Amino acid sequence: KLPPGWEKAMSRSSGRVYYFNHITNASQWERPSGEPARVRCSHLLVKHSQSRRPSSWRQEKITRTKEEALELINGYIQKIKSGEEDFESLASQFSDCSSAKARGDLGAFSRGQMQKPFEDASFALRTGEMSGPVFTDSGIHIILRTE
Ligand SMILES: *CCC(=O)c1cccs1
Repeated sequence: KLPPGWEKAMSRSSGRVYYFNHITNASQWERPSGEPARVRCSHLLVKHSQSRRPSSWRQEKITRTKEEALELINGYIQKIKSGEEDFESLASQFSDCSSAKARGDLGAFSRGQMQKPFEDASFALRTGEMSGPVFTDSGIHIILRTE
């Protein structure tokens, strides 16, 4: 019954069922709804000391740990989900990628162009949906499918 990658799960704190996508790392209380040759996505990348290139326009030498990058990703996701902050706003200010200057937009792409975990999460998102933390050799991403 569930669309690609989704599974039912049990919430530790409340006991209420929720849904988790192991391809995108998304999670939500609501039952999910539901492939194209191309999708369009934006992202916010947080790099760490084990990133393929630990440098960015924000910081010449990125020194934070993988665990610290994941905490930062978690906090941005919280603020996007509560509406305190827009995704485009946080990507512009804090993404460790040159795509930050374009509010995180990467344009359209097909399968066979992106790093595999990014590509998989991108094509498993529905239009308008956001990923959880997505791990690649560049760092940790939040992905927003826009088309
Ligand atoms: C900053 C460059 C980067 O990590 C990516 C480019 C396209 C998808 S990830």
